[PDB]
Amino acid sequence: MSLPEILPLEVIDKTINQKVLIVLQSNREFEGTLVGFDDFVNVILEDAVEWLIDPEDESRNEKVMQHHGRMLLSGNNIAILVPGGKK
Amino acid sequence: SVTTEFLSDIIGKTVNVKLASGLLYSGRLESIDGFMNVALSSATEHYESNNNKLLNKFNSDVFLRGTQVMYISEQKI
Amino acid sequence: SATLKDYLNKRVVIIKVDGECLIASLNGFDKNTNLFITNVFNRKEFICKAQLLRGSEIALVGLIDALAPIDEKKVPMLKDTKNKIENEHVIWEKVYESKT
Amino acid sequence: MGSMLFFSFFKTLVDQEVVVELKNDIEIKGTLQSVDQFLNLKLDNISCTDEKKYPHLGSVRNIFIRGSTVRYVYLNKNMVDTNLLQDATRREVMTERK
Amino acid sequence: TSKKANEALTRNRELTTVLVKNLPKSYNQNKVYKYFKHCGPIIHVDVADSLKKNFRFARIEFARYDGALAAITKTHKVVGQNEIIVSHLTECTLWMTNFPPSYTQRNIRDLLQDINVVALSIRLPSLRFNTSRRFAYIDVTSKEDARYCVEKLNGLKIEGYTLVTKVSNPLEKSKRTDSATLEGREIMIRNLSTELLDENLLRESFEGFGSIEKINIPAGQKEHSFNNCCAFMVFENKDSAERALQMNRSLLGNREISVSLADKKPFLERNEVKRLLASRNSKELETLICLFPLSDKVSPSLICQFLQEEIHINEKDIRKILLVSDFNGAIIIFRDSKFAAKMLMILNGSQFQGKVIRSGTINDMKRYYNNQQMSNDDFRKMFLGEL
Amino acid sequence: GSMETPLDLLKLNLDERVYIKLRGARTLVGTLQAFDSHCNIVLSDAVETIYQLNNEELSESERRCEMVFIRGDTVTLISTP
Amino acid sequence: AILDLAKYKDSKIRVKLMGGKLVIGVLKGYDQLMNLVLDDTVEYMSISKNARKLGLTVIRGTILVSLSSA
Amino acid sequence: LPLYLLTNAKGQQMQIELKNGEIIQGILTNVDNWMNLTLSNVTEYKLNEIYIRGTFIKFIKLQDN
RNA sequence: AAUUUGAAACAAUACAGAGAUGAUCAGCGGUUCCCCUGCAUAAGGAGAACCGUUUUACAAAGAGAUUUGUUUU
Repeated sequence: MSLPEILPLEVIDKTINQKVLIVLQSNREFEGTLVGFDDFVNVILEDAVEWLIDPEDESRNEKVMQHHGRMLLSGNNIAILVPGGKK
Repeated sequence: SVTTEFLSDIIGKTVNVKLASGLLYSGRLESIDGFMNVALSSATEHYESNNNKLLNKFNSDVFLRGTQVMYISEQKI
Repeated sequence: SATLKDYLNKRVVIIKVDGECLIASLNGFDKNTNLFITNVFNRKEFICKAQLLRGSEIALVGLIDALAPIDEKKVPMLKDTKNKIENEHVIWEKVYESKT
Repeated sequence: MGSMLFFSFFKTLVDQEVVVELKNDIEIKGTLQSVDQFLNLKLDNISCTDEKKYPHLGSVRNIFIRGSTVRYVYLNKNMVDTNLLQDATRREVMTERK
Repeated sequence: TSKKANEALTRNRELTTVLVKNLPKSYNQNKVYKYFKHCGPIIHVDVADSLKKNFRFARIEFARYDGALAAITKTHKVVGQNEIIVSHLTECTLWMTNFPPSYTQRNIRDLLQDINVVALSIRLPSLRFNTSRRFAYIDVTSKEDARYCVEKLNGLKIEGYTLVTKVSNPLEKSKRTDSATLEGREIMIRNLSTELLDENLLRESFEGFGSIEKINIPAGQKEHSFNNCCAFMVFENKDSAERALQMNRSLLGNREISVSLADKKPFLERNEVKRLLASRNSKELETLICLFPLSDKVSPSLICQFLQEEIHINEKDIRKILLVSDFNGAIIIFRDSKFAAKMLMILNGSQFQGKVIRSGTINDMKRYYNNQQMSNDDFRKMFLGEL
Repeated sequence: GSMETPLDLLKLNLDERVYIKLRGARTLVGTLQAFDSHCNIVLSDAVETIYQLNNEELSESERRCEMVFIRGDTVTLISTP
Repeated sequence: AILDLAKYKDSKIRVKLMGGKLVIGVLKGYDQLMNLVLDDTVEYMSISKNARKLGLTVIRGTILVSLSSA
Repeated sequence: LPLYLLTNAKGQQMQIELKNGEIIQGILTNVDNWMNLTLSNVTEYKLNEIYIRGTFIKFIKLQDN
């Protein structure tokens, strides 16, 4: 009967090699392919898009940079991980 | 582990290091530690993007506090 | 050793990181300077008696002698521990062109 | 664990007259009485420097200062052996990461 | 009766220890290990240079006798181009005592070197339970070398100390000069008045209990006009001292005295350290620092000597040095908190016995010891599917 | 071979004049006597510089001091003048 | 420790976060460090017009400042 | 002594001002050694329980009692 | 179960290996736990950590209670 549980770090593991959107505490997010992470959820992303986000209108978002290669994004400011990315 | 292997294979490459303050540093990564402290040679300083007004050009190594580091990424541009 | 022992059950002045002074009596403290205090008031209507101040928010405890002497109100109003200026980058580009 | 360096450094300055400048812009002249592992300072016989513009104290002779609120500690050159500081420093960074 | 199965444990030692002679100059401790580890589990390997530095000796202590035998089957094998010899190490062990308190293993190796004797192994005792322990076992390479070391080194004066060098045999051990205290025959009498600090009066007052071997009155008690004085009294047998303890809480003259069996020094130092480790005061603790991690073989004289020769500290700046082997460290108590703080700064990360050591408070020493001990929808769909 | 950490490389600058940029639009220049892994620093013969914005003109003031301890959490970057 | 999330293990909760963000969603799972798995996630910034949809998400336990029923 | 006072404070009315200047008014039901709370019957400035991350507390006004 | 002082720990330091020890770093009563001898179970072996209990010369004074993810913005 009782259908099994989802464990957060396990979801993040299941997101390795998929697209992910990492949203920080500020109005900023990084979309990219998740390469890996460590104990503290420092994340390695590949070919990341960096967005500043407009609170009222999601269209007036600002692409700050197109990254190439890998970046280490420190898990200090990381609020939300969305597997598969935006919409 | 994925992170320590990343640190190993980005020594010597050109990177961008963005602080929490939004300051952006570009140059050659001379050193990095586990705490994301960074040393960079030939660093330029811009706010948010390399395309914005130049704030500083540095002529020796710049050291940056890992506690203040938001990201480090390879530069390929 | 620097403990807040000597200040127990004595009148104290507290500055919180927000930039607010407090007159109080420090009934208790922990090793995170979490202030247990009573008969607190500003600097100047009594707010209360008995509150917990969290150590993270404490900037400064001062030991005072007598409660009167003193009062004040025409002072530039003290700041916070944060130095979130505003458009720091604007200031840095101004400094760049200033050095050009 | 590590740190130690500046903890020991301050233990050498106990009973020296220093000036502590804070993140709030307040400057405090005083006599160093104690320091702890977080570099919290207990100053005796204090007086606000720059100007008593910050009267908020006046009736305060000895203060405890939360280490995390300090911005600067001004000292005199007479008080420090710069050889010990450079040597200790090279040994310490060596220690914290090895 | 308790019996001498000391000869048992010594036979075990020799029996499972081998001497390898004539290894190549290039052979290090590790290569000795690899060559012999097929012989049996190995407890220890020592390597030493020959006199003219043309080859090496090795000592191998095996776990069990079959391993020593297997090692001995390698005699007359060829290593590199060197023909080695493997034999039981026997009647080649010295016991040495009363070298100067500041002698090191290197000093002892060089001592034997000066008379052209190779030392293969120098074994020093743990200071865990007695900080003052000071003797050594030394394995050399031949029975003759042992006899030469006894002839030349026993009675030699080194830094004012009359050296003792013996062919090792524990059954022949000397009776210690403090044996009376160790045997529980020495009482300490405390809270005497100055009027009462008189050997004659004490003999009349205590001799009823048994023959008195000795009375010692610590100097300086009358000269400094003490309120309370102490005296020590050694009786020839334990029964006499025990019965003399009945004078405790009794009246002597016009004073009330305490009488107890004298404690021994290693005991007293450990209680001082126990007192220190549990302390929550601060004037005393702020005058001391800790050094760690250290071998339990390192004596205070070596640490003091280290401070003088390597750190250039004045002898009178050090009040006391105490060992703390339960945290692999040592405590140095200085003359002021500022000097202690400065030594703390200077010493952290320095090298002692070739290893980097750290300094800190007692709680620091304890802490260090304890620490060493794709598509959003797709993902949603799997989970939803389970539901 | 090996791994110089950024801290180790910075300790190569010990006893030399460094430039430090601090939070709150302030910079110091001085001779670096010490630092730890939190970037606490002792500077000798230091010069602080406070930068402010009056409406649309940049203004500055300066302080100078013999010997100054600096809490690491105010430090944003270190380089040479 | 103090709050057993199991009682909250399948209803919509309201979660305030450190940088000002407010998030509402159905609690699917969690750990001891209070990392959370939320479904039907809505992210609000600082009323209703400031709304973004995020779907399935993980909120990092390190920045959580308050939790309640919704 | 302070967290001790919170432990015994279990069941008291309380007002909690957080770092975000919001207010909480409720009846303490549990604290832990890190100062996190859960509180009964709550007003944000409607809820029945609430969990408050101790790092996000500015201070707690207790009852004069 | 605490500190300081009276208060002097003498007697030449050393004087037999982790082969050392006085709760000096212990004995005993219990709880839990890391592996083996082994299919099992069950002797027993290598034990670790927490909690009861068994030890301390006298005096006086003053009185240590701080208790073993908040401080690198």
